[PDB]
Amino acid sequence: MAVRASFENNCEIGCFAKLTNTYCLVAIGGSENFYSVFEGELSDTIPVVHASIAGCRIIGRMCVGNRHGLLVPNNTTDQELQHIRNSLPDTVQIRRVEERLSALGNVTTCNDYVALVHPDLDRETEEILADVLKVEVFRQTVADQVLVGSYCVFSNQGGLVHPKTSIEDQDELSSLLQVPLVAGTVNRGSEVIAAGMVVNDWCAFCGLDTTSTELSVVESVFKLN
Amino acid sequence: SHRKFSAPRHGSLGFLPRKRSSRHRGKVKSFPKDDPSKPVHLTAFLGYKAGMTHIVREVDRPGSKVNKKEVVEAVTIVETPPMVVVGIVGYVETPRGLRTFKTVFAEHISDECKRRFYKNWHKSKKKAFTKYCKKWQDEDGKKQLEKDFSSMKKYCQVIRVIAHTQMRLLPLRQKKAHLMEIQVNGGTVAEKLDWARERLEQQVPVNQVFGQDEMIDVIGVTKGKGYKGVTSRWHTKKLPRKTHRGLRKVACIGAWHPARVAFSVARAGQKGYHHRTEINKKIYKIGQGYLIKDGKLIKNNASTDYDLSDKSINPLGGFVHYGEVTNDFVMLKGCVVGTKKRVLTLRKSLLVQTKRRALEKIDLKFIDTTSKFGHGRFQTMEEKKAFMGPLKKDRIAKEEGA
Amino acid sequence: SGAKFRISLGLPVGAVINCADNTGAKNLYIISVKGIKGRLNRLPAAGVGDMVMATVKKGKPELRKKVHPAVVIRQRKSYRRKDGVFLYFEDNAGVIVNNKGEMKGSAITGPVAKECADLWPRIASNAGSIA
RNA sequence: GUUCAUAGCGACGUCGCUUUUUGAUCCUUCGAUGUCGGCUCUUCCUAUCAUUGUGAAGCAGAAUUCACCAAGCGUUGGAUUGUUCACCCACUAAUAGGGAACGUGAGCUGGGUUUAGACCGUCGUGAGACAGGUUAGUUUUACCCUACUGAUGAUGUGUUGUUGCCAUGGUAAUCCUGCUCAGUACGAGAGGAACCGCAGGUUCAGACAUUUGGUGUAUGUGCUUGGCUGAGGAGCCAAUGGGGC
RNA sequence: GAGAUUCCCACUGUCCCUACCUACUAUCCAGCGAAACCACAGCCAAGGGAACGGGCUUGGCGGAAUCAGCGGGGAAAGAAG
Ligand SMILES: [Mg+2]
Ligand SMILES: [Mg+2]
Ligand SMILES: [Mg+2]
Ligand SMILES: [Mg+2]
Ligand SMILES: [Mg+2]
Ligand SMILES: [Mg+2]
Ligand SMILES: [Mg+2]
Ligand SMILES: [Mg+2]
Ligand SMILES: [Mg+2]
Ligand SMILES: [Mg+2]
Ligand SMILES: [Mg+2]
Ligand SMILES: [Mg+2]
Ligand SMILES: [Mg+2]
Ligand SMILES: [Mg+2]
Ligand SMILES: [Mg+2]
Ligand SMILES: [Mg+2]
Ligand SMILES: [Mg+2]
Ligand SMILES: [Mg+2]
Ligand SMILES: [Mg+2]
Ligand SMILES: [Mg+2]
Ligand SMILES: [Mg+2]
Ligand SMILES: [Mg+2]
Ligand SMILES: [Mg+2]
Ligand SMILES: [Mg+2]
Ligand SMILES: [Mg+2]
Ligand SMILES: [Mg+2]
Ligand SMILES: [Mg+2]
Repeated sequence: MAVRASFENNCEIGCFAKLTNTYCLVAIGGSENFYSVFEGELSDTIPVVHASIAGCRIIGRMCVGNRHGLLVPNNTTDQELQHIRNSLPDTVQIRRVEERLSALGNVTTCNDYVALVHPDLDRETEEILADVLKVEVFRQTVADQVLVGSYCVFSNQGGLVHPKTSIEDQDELSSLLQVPLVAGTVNRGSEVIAAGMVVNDWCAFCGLDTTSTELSVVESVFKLN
Repeated sequence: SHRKFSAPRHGSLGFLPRKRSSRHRGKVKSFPKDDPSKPVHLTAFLGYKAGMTHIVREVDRPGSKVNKKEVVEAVTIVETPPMVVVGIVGYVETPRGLRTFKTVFAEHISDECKRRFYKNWHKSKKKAFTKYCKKWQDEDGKKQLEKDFSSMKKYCQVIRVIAHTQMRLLPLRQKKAHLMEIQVNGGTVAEKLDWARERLEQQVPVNQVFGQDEMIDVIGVTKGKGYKGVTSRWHTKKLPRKTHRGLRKVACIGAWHPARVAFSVARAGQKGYHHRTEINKKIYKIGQGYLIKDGKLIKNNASTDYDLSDKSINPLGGFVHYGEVTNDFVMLKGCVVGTKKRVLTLRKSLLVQTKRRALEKIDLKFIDTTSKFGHGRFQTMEEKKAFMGPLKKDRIAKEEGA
Repeated sequence: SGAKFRISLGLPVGAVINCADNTGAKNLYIISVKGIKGRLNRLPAAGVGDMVMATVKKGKPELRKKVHPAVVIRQRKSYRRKDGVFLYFEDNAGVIVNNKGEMKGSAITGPVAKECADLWPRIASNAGSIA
């Protein structure tokens, strides 16, 4: 169910967490009020790891994962790689890709079965996705927007998308992922959906400024409570 | 009329006699306040500025951006061979201040220590303390010495020990040792006299005075810069290019009245070679020095718990303008006043260290030992020879070496 | 939390930097830096991650003769990053944001400094890469 | 001032202070005290803009206003103008007001005024005039005394050295942001704090060169132009030949 | 057009914000060797006074001989404004 949250008075909770059905990465600079909401509302089984990447807290935008695997970007230290490894369940395998577009959460989004990807991914990293996230990579992005990862959040039950998506791109998208995509917003008018929200299959965290009306659509599209 | 725009003053008036220091050593001027509840301990030490390098360590500062992260921090190496105690001074409190009550010197004063008493050691007859040391043997002199100790016990309030460094263990040209009064704190006057009297003629290593990851004060004389103008001495604004008689000057050195030049106006003169006291310098490491049990041990100087490389604190090709460091050393964090091989005074902190910057455990991961005589790129000799392989001079040597 | 450490600024008032977003602006002319108290004769200068007041000198005509808040995302001046890394970029670049910190545009061309990305999450989302 | 003289204001009157305005006077200076502004730099005042501690309100909170102790610290970057003033842009805790021969020209500058050249308008028959406009117009000397900045020394302790004490003088730190407290107290709501704690920054100060950058005639090592030593090799000259590191 | 003015590109140490290097000085020495100026001289606060004192009154105080600088004063010098 949509819990609102904030990391250090910032509503962009998509920047500071990564939820997958199996693990939950959460950023390091925070302080209980945020970590709790995760640990609390999370389904006990799914561990919650305090992580960073390259030292930074925006780990949700620097990291792409599903239940099978996490890809961390080239700037990831090995003190970090190790600590993500020594905290996740050893189903999930971690590969530190080496892609020019380090922002792996901005530039690719994946559920447990598909990934939209940004036109300019290296073929190398297309393979390291579909070999680690056991997924079907599909270089497709909406009209214009190439940062799929950030403008379109999707689970295995539904998905949101930038409010300014066409009914036709919606259409096609909802093919590839074979999930019902609704155009929407979060944090009271924000297009950058992914920046604002983190979704599982059983939980959703949105920012403290998400209007009730939005909170609803989230619940609905994600087929939650 | 008032100056049109406000601007803060250039330089501090708290260091006004901007003159060459009357001393080269750097005197303490304030010892830590003595409390008898503490155990008896020494409060200061003498070291020599060997050089600088940088280290890699992990930070344990919660709530910080660099929490659990690696940082690179510059450090200063201060070579600290053990001090030798040769005397005891007693002071008595008077309504005119502390005054020296009685001084007792040990027998067998070291030869390098005795050099301090002579302006021309080469022509001297080396007669200093020769008649004094005779009173440590006869009963008449020994009775007088015991009265001097008893008088110190019943009349003196603070006692100090005279300690000197050991020039023969340093790569310097100077053979004249540095004498220093180091205050003994932490006990009754009787206890600190008994403690000091046992240490006569003995060696006090630096690890008995200071400890790991504690913050001390460094006292010394800065690098001399000679006669300097106002732009370099007081960092005043340079005048425009169109100025006739010179632009590295202060344009107005005072109003018409008070009809004099004030002491607060920036003026040219000596820069550098000033006595300074910097507080809150953390001890990152106290090096262990060279040993010989079966072979020479150097690993205990630069190897960490994560490096495990048999290397000493000395850079590749040696410390520039200093020499080789073979004794105990203190790795202080940051910069320290003075040139290379400048004698420095290390003093216990006068403050109570309670902030989280203090009382923080320091655990080194890496110590840089690249050559500082250029853009060095190799930590050790063996790493360099492994990288480059055999060279032409190695071939012609091995040709002669069969 | 954690605040930004001090870095070398290298972009005084009057610097023209590139505009890295798709707002149609081509460059940003820095007229002042947010949070600068000042000093007599000292130019207010900005590094990466600093909010500045900027006007666009060339670009779309509806953005030109106005004052825009902007955030520096890349700089040509080297700066130390607390682990001995001295990093500099090929060009000085910034994006146009509002006072709340979110961008007027929607995409960023080129990398974004890690110092800027951590401090502005709305900028970090649109960043193609973080350097 | 919804009532209510005095929270905050104060008509009609009336008592003062100040010398950062302009007058009035003509005491000093006409065998000359260099005449505006800006720049630079120091110090002082308080009639306090901010910051510390407080009292009051028509002080719910937030914000604001009045007053007290208070000058420790700070009071900025620019467009136009010679400007002082002025006005606007922007940042800021605040962008307070003043003095020091309207501080400061053997400190600078010389944009202005205020010589001699010249143009215009008005005035004059004219020469010429104009707190009218415009353009071009030499900014001299310190080596003296003191002051100040540094540097040797000097008196006395027999000589000389080491280690010290402290009279006295100076003095230095400053302000802000974010997190948490906390969407909390308070409030119908809108909004919306604070103490402790943590992480950082600004201005200032004192250093320092491990790292990054600058310098570079180590005239170190390559490259290179013209010339010269018969050529090669090795070099040199071109007021540091030029250039890379 | 070595005429007066405004803007733009380029360019740069004009500036932020200063640093380093080179030559010649200055500096020290051997030799040589002026001039300007000069009532006497030369530490301040306040007072009064030709109303801004080096001298006078009252106080603060005052320690040989000097070197390199410096530009606050000598209402410094230069010229019967
Ligand atoms: Mg003022
Ligand atoms: Mg000139
Ligand atoms: Mg070096
Ligand atoms: Mg200025
Ligand atoms: Mg009434
Ligand atoms: Mg008269
Ligand atoms: Mg005159
Ligand atoms: Mg005069
Ligand atoms: Mg008052
Ligand atoms: Mg004047
Ligand atoms: Mg003058
Ligand atoms: Mg003049
Ligand atoms: Mg003129
Ligand atoms: Mg004329
Ligand atoms: Mg006529
Ligand atoms: Mg002319
Ligand atoms: Mg001379
Ligand atoms: Mg005192
Ligand atoms: Mg002061
Ligand atoms: Mg040639
Ligand atoms: Mg040849
Ligand atoms: Mg020739
Ligand atoms: Mg010639
Ligand atoms: Mg170079
Ligand atoms: Mg007087
Ligand atoms: Mg006359
Ligand atoms: Mg005449």
